[PDB]
Amino acid sequence: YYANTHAIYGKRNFDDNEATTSTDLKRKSQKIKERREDPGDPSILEGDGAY
Amino acid sequence: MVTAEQDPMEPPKFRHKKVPRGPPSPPPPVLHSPPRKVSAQEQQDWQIPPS
Amino acid sequence: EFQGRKRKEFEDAIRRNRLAMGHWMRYGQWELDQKEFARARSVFERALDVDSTYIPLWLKYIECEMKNRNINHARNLFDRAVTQLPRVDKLWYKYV
Amino acid sequence: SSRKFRADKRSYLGALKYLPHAVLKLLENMPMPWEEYREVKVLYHVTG
Amino acid sequence: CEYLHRLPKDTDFFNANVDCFGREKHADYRDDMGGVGSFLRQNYTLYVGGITPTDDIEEIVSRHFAEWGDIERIRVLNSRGIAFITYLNEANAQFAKEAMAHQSLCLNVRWATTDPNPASQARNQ
Amino acid sequence: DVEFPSICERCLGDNSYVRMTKEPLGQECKICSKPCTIFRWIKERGQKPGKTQICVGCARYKNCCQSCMLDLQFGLPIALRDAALKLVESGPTNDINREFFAQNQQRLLSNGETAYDSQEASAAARNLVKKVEKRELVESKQILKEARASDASLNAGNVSLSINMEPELADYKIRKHFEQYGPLKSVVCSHRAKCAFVNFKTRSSAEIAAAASPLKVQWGPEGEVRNAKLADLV
Amino acid sequence: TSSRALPAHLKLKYRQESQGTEEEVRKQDLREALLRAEAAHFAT
Amino acid sequence: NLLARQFEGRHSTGVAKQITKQRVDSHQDLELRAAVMNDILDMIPEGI
Amino acid sequence: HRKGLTYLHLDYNCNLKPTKTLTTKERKKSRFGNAFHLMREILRLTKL
RNA sequence: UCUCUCUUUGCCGGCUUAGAUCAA
RNA sequence: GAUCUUCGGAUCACUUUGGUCAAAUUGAAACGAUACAGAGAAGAUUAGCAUGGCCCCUGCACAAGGAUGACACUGCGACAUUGAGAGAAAAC
Ligand SMILES: [K+]
Ligand SMILES: [Mg+2]
Ligand SMILES: [Mg+2]
Ligand SMILES: [Zn+2]
Ligand SMILES: [Zn+2]
Ligand SMILES: [Zn+2]
Repeated sequence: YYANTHAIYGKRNFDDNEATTSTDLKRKSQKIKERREDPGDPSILEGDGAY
Repeated sequence: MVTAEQDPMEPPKFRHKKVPRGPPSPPPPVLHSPPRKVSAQEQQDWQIPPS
Repeated sequence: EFQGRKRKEFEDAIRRNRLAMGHWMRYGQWELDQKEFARARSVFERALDVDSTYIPLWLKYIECEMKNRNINHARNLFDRAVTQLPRVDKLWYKYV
Repeated sequence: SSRKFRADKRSYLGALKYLPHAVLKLLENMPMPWEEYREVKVLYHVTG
Repeated sequence: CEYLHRLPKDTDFFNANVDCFGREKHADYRDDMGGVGSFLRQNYTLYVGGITPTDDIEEIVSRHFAEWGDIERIRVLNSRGIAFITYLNEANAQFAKEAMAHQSLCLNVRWATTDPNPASQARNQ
Repeated sequence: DVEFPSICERCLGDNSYVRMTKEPLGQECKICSKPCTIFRWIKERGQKPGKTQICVGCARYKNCCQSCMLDLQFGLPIALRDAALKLVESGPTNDINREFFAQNQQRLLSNGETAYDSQEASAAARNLVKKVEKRELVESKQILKEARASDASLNAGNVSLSINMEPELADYKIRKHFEQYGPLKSVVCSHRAKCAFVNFKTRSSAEIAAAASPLKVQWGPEGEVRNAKLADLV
Repeated sequence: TSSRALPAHLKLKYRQESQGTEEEVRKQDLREALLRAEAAHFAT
Repeated sequence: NLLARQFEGRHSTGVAKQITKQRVDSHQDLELRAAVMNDILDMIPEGI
Repeated sequence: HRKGLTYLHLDYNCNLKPTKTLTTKERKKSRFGNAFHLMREILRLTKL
């Protein structure tokens, strides 16, 4: 069912240019993680690195 | 299919209303012995006076 | 709305005393005077459901079918009547 | 007294059936005279 | 916002059950003809009532209604402040109903009743 | 075994694998007013879940989809279907009579005989389109000047009108006709009066539209219909 | 639902060995026993 | 029971009512009248 | 509420006092049963 | 065989301490 | 990302959204008041228990109350006509 839903989304958006593997999984996670901002450090609460 | 579980606290969801009883099955044939003759004398012998 | 008035009074009268056949006969007659079909048959079949052994109601229904030229309806009704009450000769005599 | 929760009123009122059980469980665990406060493991409806 | 802020166009059909304006349609069609139509009957005209200033009621209501959608028929009573604009589509009709309520032309906008005209019923059917 | 609800695939989503929930006796049918179970599913990601609106006794007597209220053979609203096709007599609109009819009708329909066959429906559809296409294809003198001069004075066998250039059919047809003759402000019309008066942003556009002259006109309710009867003797 | 509709007497009682089960009555000869008892009562 | 009667209605139709020492006479009268009607309907021959 | 008895005041100590003089209709409609009153009094003890 | 009239013509709320009492 | 592994990778975890329905005139009930009459049993005052059901209300209730809770309590043609006369008509 997840495969079918992914196919439906790929057909709708035409954005189907991906592969699948084991280290490929980590590599796909890497770019998305890079786009994410850092998680702050706990015990810093009001801004300036707030967790 | 997954049966959504119900809130244990729900009261009865809706009112129950009465409906008139539906029509019955068609009546069967009567199949009597032939009617007898009573005559006016016996018709009068069961005439009851008013109270 | 006058038809509504008469229909409501007839319906409540037959609801109060369901065994009074005179009310059903009067209902069939009054309703038959203007809206000649459909609900007339409905009222009469309801009366038959209440008591199907009442010969006057059978004869009344047949006669009201002869009034309005419905010959095939009336002959089906005779068939039902004679197959329900084979030992009363009024229905047989009217049929023949 | 708010329309934001008007979907929960039926269940909230239906819990009246189980209210006396809550009363019994509350009175059964009353703090004894020698203790200032008592923390109780509680079970609550998500409706409140 | 999570809903369209534009105007319904010709081909904006929705399911029969759902009101074209996002709400849901019941079956009893109410008694005061207030909120939302009934899926059991298909009508595109709505009662609008209110001010009866002068004889130019026809033109003022035409100006105040045509900008909500496409119009098929307008009938305005001269004696009393009653108009019965008939829209082409359900979408524009119900959008206008929800857009012309308590507005200035307050307007008593409701749903239309079954026509008693033996001639109007024939052409509607 | 109270297995599945009759739902059309247009509103069952374009995914061949769906997940849906059922809660028995969770709702009353919006026709039967009888207890009925709801089925809730997601048509597609990014959409509020759909749900059935009527019992299974309905959508059987009506051959319809429990969710979107469209008939399963023609895909058009059930109200419009029963109004136009008029296949089989419908039920009443009042509560007690409609519920009694629905219950007894469900009983007799469960007795085995189908209340809906599609042969008659296709035949009725073809007949309907056929009927639509076929639908496509001294006393007069005194009722002539009785008030034609009078209203003109107040605020203004055969007879021939005059053309001046002094400076069934719905109104949107008029609207999409005058767009090439200028922008529109409002078009006030009446079928009984047969008179349509139009307004533009400038009088020049109206006058050039009038100059197009060589069915057309150039410049209670009965009071406005006196000149409308002239169409028979125009 | 009601006070008198609550569960009660959930165990149905069956005739035991000496209480006159169907087997014992079937084995028994009721005609002669009836005759002796009628004679005994007549004797009084 | 209170919440059920609140959200459901009386359900008054189809319920029986026991004889409670005040209806004893008025019910004994009904039973006797019904019995006499039965006997009347029986002892009268056909078509009388 | 839900019964229309919005003129009855249930103060925070669980006393049911009308906010106005009631007519015979209102006095007959606003009459509660033993279950509601018993629950109200148990609630009053709990609040004490 | 019509019309009018008459005649023959078999015909189609309960209970209890009567509920209890009673002078212009 | 953590773990190993040998820099091929393997493990570890894997698809939310309780929906009388979108920020309260126009889809959760049932009416105030004023104006009209204005309290069962054949005089008059008045105890009640019932019968009927698309009438309910209070009640936990298969108690009991709400004016004996209220409304209702009637009425007709499977009559065969001949019994006769009279003027007419068509007929003994
Ligand atoms: K009394
Ligand atoms: Mg009583
Ligand atoms: Mg009574
Ligand atoms: Zn928006
Ligand atoms: Zn569908
Ligand atoms: Zn249904």
